[PDB]
Amino acid sequence: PREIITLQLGQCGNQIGFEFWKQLCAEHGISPEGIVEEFATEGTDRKDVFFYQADDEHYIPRAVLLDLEPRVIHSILNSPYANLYNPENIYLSEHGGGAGNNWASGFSQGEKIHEDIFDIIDREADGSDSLEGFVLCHSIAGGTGSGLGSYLLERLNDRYPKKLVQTYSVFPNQDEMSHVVVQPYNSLLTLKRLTQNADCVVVLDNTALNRIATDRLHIQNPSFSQINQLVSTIMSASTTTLRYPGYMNNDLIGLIASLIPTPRLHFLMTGYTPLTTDQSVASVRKTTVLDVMRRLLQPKNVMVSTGRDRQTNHCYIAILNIIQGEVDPTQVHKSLQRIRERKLANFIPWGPASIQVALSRKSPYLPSAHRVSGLMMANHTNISSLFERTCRQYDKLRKREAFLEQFRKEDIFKDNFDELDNSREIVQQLIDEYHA
Amino acid sequence: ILSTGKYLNVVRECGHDVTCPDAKEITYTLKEQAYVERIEKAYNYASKVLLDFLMEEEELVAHLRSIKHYFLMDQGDFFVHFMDLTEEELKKPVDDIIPTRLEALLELALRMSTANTDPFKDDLKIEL
Repeated sequence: PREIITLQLGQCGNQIGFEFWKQLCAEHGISPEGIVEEFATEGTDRKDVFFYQADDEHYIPRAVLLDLEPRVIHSILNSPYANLYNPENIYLSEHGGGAGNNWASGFSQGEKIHEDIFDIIDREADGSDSLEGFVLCHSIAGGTGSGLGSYLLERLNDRYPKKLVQTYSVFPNQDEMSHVVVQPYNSLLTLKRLTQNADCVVVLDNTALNRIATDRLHIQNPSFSQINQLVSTIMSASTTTLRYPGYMNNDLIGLIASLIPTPRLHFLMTGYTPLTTDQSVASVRKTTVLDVMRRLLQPKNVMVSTGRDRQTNHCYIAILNIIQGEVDPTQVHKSLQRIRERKLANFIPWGPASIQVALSRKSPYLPSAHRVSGLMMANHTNISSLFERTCRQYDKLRKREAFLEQFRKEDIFKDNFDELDNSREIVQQLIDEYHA
Repeated sequence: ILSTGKYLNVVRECGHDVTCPDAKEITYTLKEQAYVERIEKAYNYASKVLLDFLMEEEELVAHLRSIKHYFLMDQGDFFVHFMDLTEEELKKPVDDIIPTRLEALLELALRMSTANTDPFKDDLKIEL
């Protein structure tokens, strides 16, 4: 048993998890009312990775759903799918309205609805025979998912300090600072709880999403629902060796293991190549295995912003490369040979780098059993540049005198502004100090 | 002559047929200005009636797939789940009652990781 209770949380974080369940039904080879396609057991090996085990071929999602908005969770319960959901192991059906639209609203609501919020992950762990852990799919954008998501980071690591913690933190829009001007306060606050109550995070930056989303999809402008599509593909790409077989990192607590050098350097660069709409005219003649994994380590698929002027001033140490489908698996090691020759992988200046490669056979589903997929989950020392970008915006903002008495509306009547400044500059240094 | 008479022994130790040919037995050879062709064409012909026999019915092609599938550990997801159940059995300083418990724990994770054919995978016997 490798039972994950995913905690999908937030105003954007519910919506990115709505399409996360829509991604799984077409690739498990199943219709949401029962096993009626028999490609379901032959194609996908583990139909209870993010579901309960069959009790008559009925499946219950291991997602729980709290938000301060009732509109986001009603956008799951009124969708073409609805009996796939079962709201009595998920969420008690009807969850009220918030105060709301503050970080400090969702943060005290953990403290008074602490009995009920930790009694709904024990109504789905009543079919787990040994729980793996919790993956916190909570958005640092909105104060809704970030309020309740900052609570569950503390409390899941002291009543469950033996279980996995690891988050899909998708950050506020950095361009903005005239829309979401509450961005430096609420973003940094959740990051304090991630650097000492979590050992890995997977960070995603939202301004870097739209760099890849109009270079590959070629849409006029990415909207909110055309930005949730790009996100649901990299969630379902990241957990493939837990539902399909590999010999390498076949546990998620395997996957995570090879990507953390040290606590306070674990902020992971994600990259994911195949989102082009004329991939289809190049899957018919085969673009060779030798050069469909020498284009992931080159930035033109990245989701985490970095310069082009600081990529030889930093060095990767551990880089994970999950290939999906059959690719011709015997020149995959001939391809990673050509990585050192180019020097697309950098090596630390006191040791060697490591490129963990894994592979898997896949269920019948034509955008993935005929079209090679490459997911990179790197761990690069260039990640402080984001922290230099937020820090330079955080100390400038506190000199506006904005949100130092308008953030104080609720459950902050004390000074913790300079703690946040200090915990970001300790992070930035223990990253930089690692490499000589 | 040696090898033909081995393939004819495979059939004598099979029950589905006791012979290779059913179209070389309408012919009789008895040659000596052409022994070389008759012996050889009765040899590949016995070989061709045994090559389709393994591929079809005996399903050698699925047989060597499965033998390759477990031992290299390419049903990996299953073998890391069941190894976590195994490391709990190494907690006991070895006994004789180990494998009878482990072939029990074999069918636990087999349905957890929901492998493509669970009765074909009940042939993995766990030795001590």
